[PDB]
Amino acid sequence: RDYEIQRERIELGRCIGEGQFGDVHQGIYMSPENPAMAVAIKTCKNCTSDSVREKFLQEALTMRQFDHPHIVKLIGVITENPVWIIMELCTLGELRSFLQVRKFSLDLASLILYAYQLSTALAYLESKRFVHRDIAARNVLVSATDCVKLGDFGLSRYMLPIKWMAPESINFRRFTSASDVWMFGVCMWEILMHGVKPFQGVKNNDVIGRIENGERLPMPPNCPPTLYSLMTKCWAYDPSRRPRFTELKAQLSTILEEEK
Ligand SMILES: CNC(=O)c1ccccc1Nc1ncnc(Nc2ccc(N3CCOCC3)cc2OC)n1
Repeated sequence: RDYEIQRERIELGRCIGEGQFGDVHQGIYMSPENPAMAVAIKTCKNCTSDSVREKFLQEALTMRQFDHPHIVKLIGVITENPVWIIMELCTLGELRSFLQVRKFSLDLASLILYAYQLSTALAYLESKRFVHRDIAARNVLVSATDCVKLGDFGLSRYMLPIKWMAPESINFRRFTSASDVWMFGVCMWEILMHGVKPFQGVKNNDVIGRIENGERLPMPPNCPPTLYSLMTKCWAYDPSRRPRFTELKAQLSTILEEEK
C-alpha cells in the first residue's frame, strides 16, 4: 500500500465539522473506470508549521494500524500543502442526531445492534492493547441504518469528558481497557436513551461526588433488564470487577439474538 493520493482525485464537498487542526469535509475520491467513492477529508490550516504537520499526520498513522468493519478506515493522505487526510465516509452522519430523528422508526433490535457492533470494534482495540479514552455516542457515526462505526480517533479527542469517565481516570489519570469499559457503558446508555446526554443539568464537579456515593445513570425506558445489568457491570467502581470487551461482545450477542 502506498497511501499518497493525487490531489486531483479528490473533490472537496461541504464542511461537516472541525477538529484541533482544521475543517472536516465530505467529498469524493475519483479513480479511472471506478464509481466515485464518498469520503471524509480532514484539513490542516497552517500545516507547515512543520511540528503541526507532524502531529496532524500522526492522526492518519493511528488509524492506519486498524482494520475493522466498525471503525472508520484511512483511505490515504496528501502530504503536500495543504495537507489532507482522506477517510471513509459514513453517509448518515453522527449517531446522536440519527437516534433523535429516527426514534419512532427504530426498534429496540437496532439499538442493541449498534451497541453490539461497537463492542466488536472495542474487543478488536483491546486485543491490540489500544486505549481509546474517548468512547461516547458523540464519536460514533452511522454508515447505514444497520451499521455504526467508531469515528476518527483524532477528531474524537477532548471533552475532560467528566460525565463519561471512569472514577480512576478522573481521580488518578489512569486510562486502561477497564476505563474504556466504563465509557462504553455510558455509550450504551446514550444509545438506549436515543441520544440524550448523561447527567443533564448536573455540573461536572457534582458528577464525581455522585459516582463515589454509588449513584449511576438510571435504567432507560424499554431497556431489557439483562442489558441494564450488563451496563451497571461496566460501572463497577473497582476497575477489575468490570467485564472485558471480549465478554461484552459475547453477552451482547445473545441479548441481541433474544430481542430478535
Ligand atoms: C469522531 N468524530 C469524527 O470522526 C468526525 C467529527 C466531525 C465530522 C466528521 C467526522 N468524521 C467522519 N468520518 C466519517 N464520516 C463522517 N460523516 C459525517 C459526519 C457528520 C456529518 N454532519 C453533517 C451535518 O452537520 C452535522 C454533522 C455528516 C457526515 O457525513 C455526511 N464523519
